[PDB]
Amino acid sequence: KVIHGCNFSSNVSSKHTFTDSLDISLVDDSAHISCNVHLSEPKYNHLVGLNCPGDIIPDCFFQVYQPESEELEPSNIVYLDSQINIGDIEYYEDAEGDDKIKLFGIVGSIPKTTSFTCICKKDKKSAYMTVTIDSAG
Amino acid sequence: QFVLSQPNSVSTNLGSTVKLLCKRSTGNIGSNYVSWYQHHEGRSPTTMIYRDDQRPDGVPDRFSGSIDRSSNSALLTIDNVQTEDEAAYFCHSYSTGMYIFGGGTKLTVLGQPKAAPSVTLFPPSSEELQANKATLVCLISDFYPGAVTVAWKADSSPVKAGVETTTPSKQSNNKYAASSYLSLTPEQWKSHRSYSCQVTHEGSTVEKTVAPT
Amino acid sequence: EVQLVESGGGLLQPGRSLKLSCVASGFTFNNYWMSWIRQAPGKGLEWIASISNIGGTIYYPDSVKGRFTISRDSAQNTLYLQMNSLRSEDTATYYCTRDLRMSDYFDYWGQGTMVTVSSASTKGPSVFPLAPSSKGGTAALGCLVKDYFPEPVTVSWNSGALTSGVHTFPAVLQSSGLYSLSSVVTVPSSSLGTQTYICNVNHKPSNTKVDKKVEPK
Ligand SMILES: *[C@@H]1O[C@H](CO)[C@@H](O)[C@H](O)[C@H]1NC(C)=O
Repeated sequence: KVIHGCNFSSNVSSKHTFTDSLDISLVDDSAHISCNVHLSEPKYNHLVGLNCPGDIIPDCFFQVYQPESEELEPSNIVYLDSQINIGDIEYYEDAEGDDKIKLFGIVGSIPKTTSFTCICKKDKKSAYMTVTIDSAG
Repeated sequence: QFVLSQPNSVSTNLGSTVKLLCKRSTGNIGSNYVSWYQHHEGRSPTTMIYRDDQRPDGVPDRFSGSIDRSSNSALLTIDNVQTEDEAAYFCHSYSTGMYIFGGGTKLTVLGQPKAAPSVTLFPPSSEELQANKATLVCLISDFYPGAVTVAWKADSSPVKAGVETTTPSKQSNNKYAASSYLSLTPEQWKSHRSYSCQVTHEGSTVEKTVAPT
Repeated sequence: EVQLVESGGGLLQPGRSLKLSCVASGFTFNNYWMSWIRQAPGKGLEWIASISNIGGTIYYPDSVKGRFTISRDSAQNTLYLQMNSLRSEDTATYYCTRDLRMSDYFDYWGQGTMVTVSSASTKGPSVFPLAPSSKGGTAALGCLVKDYFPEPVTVSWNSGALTSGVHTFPAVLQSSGLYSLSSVVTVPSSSLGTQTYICNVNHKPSNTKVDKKVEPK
């Protein structure tokens, strides 16, 4: 089963397969680039997460980030449980050198459609994973 | 991943301008943010510069951070140098998984005319030798700046063992002091005509000599 | 404001276990990376460990890898650094920092705690007198302090009555672990035959008091 998410590392692995991928090391330091996941199903049974060859901000996916400004530092950090409000969520993690794979599993229908963001940081480079999960599709 | 290199120690005067370098070994200095930290003795370090050129609230306009891509190094510039600036300065940069600190540069603000070291050399005491212990004490006081190198000479040949010296410590009059010691056996102290302590200060040496009583 | 107060530490022996505490306040604790930075005596700053907001990421250098353990408490607002199987090399001033991971710097530092690890047991100092020598017209005389452990050692001249020109030199660290310092006093060279000079060496760690009178030769 595929991971609806973003692979930022240059390590292509069969242990985890991502729908989208963007090599972070090829992104400029001053660029505002994001990789976008949009789920729109009546009921869900999906893996969502990312593979970051650097550092993950915040501690995704137990914490996520909902922004309201083009700020440099988040500090507006919410928790996935309160944001999705689907009850018990299964969280995952795996390593592969500097590669950090963080996942979560969503099963069922969510009350209100919600969006959140996770940041992959490599040196001065920074890419956003923005996911949107629809309520009814 | 890389190593940040700083000069061991520098010195300038009041109201002058000093630039502290932080050379990155491998990679580009601009690929990773650089931060600067001021450290006084017996005190917590304080952040002076963050992401390359940013200065936190409370840090004087004197300090400024810069990135020199030609030399692949970062510079902490301190205009109108004050004596309160005299401390240790560390640069920092982070690669994924490891936090790199430079060696640190001990800044010295030359605040008084240069002073020549007062060198006093004591022989092993009467009571020292009877306990089969021998110790030559070379006290160095009233020298500024606080940086001297000591070289002992059994007979008049170099000594490469038994020498222990303290790092320069600041006196009450803002001058510095240090003390060197030479452990011997009472048979080594009396088999030689003399022993001499050479104190090199600013490239000028002062030497004293004692002989077995 | 943001405050970082460290606790724990002290004097330990190699092979034991220590746990330092760092109580954080003035900010949302679960939203910041925290780190431990140490400074060895006569050495520069060295990074030890970093932990993310909820410990989703932990870093160590190869020096303390497996020996140290960093963790945090969300409710107690406290960061810890468990130390096991220590060494004399780990004797350093351990600092606690709050980090801005997105900017790769430490914006707030703790007040610093001291951890001393050694196996040399307690031993009082052997005090030896230093006969006066010229400086002429001015004579410099003192008394020696040798082979003691640990610091500090306080030296007074004439039970506090002699303060003029008294300069006690900072001690040196011998290889074994023991120490050695010297306390010299400069006096007019005319009073060498009429004054009784006695340095009072005090070593409370071993409860050893030694009074050594200094005479000319
Ligand atoms: C890829 O995998 C290798 C070996 O598993 C690892 O050393 C490396 O850190 C990983 N990430 C990147 C970006 O190469």
